[PDB]
Amino acid sequence: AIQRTPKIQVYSRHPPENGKPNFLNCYVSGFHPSDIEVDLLKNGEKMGKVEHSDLSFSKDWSFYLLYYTEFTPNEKDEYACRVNHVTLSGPRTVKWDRDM
Amino acid sequence: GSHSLRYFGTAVSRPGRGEPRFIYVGYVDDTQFVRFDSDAASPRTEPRAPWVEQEGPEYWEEETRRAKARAQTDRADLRTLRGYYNQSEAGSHTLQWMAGCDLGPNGRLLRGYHQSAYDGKDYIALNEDLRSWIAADMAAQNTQRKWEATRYAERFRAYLEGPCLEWLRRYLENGKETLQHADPPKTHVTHHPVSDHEATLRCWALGFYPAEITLTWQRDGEDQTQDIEFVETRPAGDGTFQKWGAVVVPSGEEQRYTCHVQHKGLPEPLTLRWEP
Ligand SMILES: CCCCCCCCCCCCCCCC(=O)OC[C@H](O)CO
Ligand code: NA
Repeated sequence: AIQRTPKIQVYSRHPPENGKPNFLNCYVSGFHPSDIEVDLLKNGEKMGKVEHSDLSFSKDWSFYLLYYTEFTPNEKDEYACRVNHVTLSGPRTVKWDRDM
Repeated sequence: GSHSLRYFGTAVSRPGRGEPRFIYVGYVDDTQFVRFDSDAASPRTEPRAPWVEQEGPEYWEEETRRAKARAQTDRADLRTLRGYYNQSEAGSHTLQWMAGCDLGPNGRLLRGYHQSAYDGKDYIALNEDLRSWIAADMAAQNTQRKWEATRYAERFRAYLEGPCLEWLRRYLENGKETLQHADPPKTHVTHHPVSDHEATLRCWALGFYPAEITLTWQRDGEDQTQDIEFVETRPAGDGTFQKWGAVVVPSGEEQRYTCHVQHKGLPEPLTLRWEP
């Protein structure tokens, strides 16, 4: 049995513009086993109405999932993705950066 | 260049907490088009792409029956594998499989697949000649001898050579307006100062389909391998993909740097520069 730590990318579906509706993505990949908890945070608070893709996996058999929700960026709100997995001691949090 | 039909399956034992979780997905190329999730009340094979929704009621009942048969087989295999490895009855384990066919531009079978993994490690795979198995360990050799006894490789090869390609051709026709459209990446270069004398050039490729893409930075025509970061190709959520590559450069030497981007949707390979 091998266990693998999730990689995490946080990003928007489209180039972000204040006032323009968009999708906030948290892509988790490269992890094993498959149980995993992923939250999207708006100013440190779990967003509701976050949906995710169906469990799939890559050529090395490690899993990936896309979590996403609708959002409209603005110059005040801060977003992050927070992940819990058996390979991680405590949650790993990645902030949304508009330039990545 | 070839189209592909592939099904993927994950089965996770839930010791004590009832039956295992089975999650099955099917893809044409990089486009998922069906799912089956055992953790529903009366779970069914379900559409996940518009162009499969036209499939009749017989289709969905037979694919749902097929998923339930696989689930039963997967649960048996989880038990068997637990035995082969003399593992505890407590403790969740994971079985994964994939299988499918590549359509050759000839119209026949170009390549076929039937592979499996247990707890994240290769277990047994159908060889590329579609006639023999490769086993990872002595437990998998036990599976191999038994599947040789029932001539499973020949029977599965018949599926790959016939119906697998038949259904793939069908799907390719019904979803041709998206499945057979190479979406080219929309590309640009952004500039982010790092210090009084260095800055980051980030080269973006957005909204491309299929996923496969090459994206490199060059300085004076030579390919850059230091002071870079390329992110793994990632889904946009709308069926297309994104990728970027960033390189740290001396302030004032930006124009010596070119981003090179190749994609099926690009008639010619793309060369890009920061354009203040
Ligand atoms: C996303 C929902 C999934 C859709 C439904 C569930 C799929 C499970 C079957 C495995 C893939 C296809 C292989 C089955 C082909 C088949 O009939 O196998 C003949 C054998 O070669 C021996 O006769
Ligand atoms: Na953890």
